[PDB]
Amino acid sequence: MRPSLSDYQHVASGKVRELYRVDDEHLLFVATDRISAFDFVLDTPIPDKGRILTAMSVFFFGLLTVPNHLAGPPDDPRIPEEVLGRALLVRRLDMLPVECVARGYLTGSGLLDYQRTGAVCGHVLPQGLGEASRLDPPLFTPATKADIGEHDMNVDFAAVVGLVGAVRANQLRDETIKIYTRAAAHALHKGIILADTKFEFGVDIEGNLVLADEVFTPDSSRYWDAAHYQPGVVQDSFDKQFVRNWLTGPESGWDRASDTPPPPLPDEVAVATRERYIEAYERISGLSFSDWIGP
Ligand SMILES: CCOC(=O)Cn1cc(-c2ncnc(N)c2C#N)cn1
Repeated sequence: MRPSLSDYQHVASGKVRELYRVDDEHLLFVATDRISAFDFVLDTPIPDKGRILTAMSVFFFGLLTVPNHLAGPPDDPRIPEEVLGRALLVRRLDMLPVECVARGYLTGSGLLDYQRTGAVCGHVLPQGLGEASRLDPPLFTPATKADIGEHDMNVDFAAVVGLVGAVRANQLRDETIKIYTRAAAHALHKGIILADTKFEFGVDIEGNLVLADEVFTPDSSRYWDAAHYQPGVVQDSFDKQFVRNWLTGPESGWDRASDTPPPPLPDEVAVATRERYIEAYERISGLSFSDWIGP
């Protein structure tokens, strides 16, 4: 018999994920079906999104050879029935206060920083780059979390040194770029560009660096369709473009420049979005989502 979620102490909530204490050395890392668009958590959940993203993360943890925080299988008996398939048993780490971002392509705040200054996180880039330009080598573009309201703040390597130590900063940079490169090549071979990605790391009792949080989900990474990659214009979000298009289209009745909370999504947009997540997962993993565990 699996424990109830109510048997565990809630210790943290994010926009779409939750964290629970299991015991002194383990946590329960829970994905919900919530989806964020335009910095709003939307009213409408995407069915099975939590399970699909958990499956994705587990696949990539298995693909990478680096130590990670997984502490049991996806069907570990410590996982409650209610969150089966969308929750992982993980080792408690001392988390390092750095958002470890790799960018293989120039978009979002990386592009904006470049357009304003010619540089991103201390990297002075070639002239003539633009939206969705390929970066080679990939850039380490670290960030720090800001207040409840603001977006993460881009920082340079010196800031990372000041946060975690000189040798540790080098390690974060090198590991971030190495594992991004591996995952990006894998995905591209399957027809998906991972344009960028965000990692969090922690340290275990021995001082070892351990990859944590979630890895290479479409929430932590920009997924693009490689078959439609066209430098110079904004690439469609593989998973979220239907949501984006509807919210900013003629049917929603919502003005994005209002910063008022957006309206609920049509059921068929939510179902279509679920299908995009499943397609991304199956293409990348070579596995069938119908085989992924659930309640
Ligand atoms: C609610 C969603 O936000 C987070 O979970 C971010 N976060 C992660 C930790 C963490 N803390 C100790 N050990 C870990 N293995 C982890 C992980 N993953 C804390 N906040």
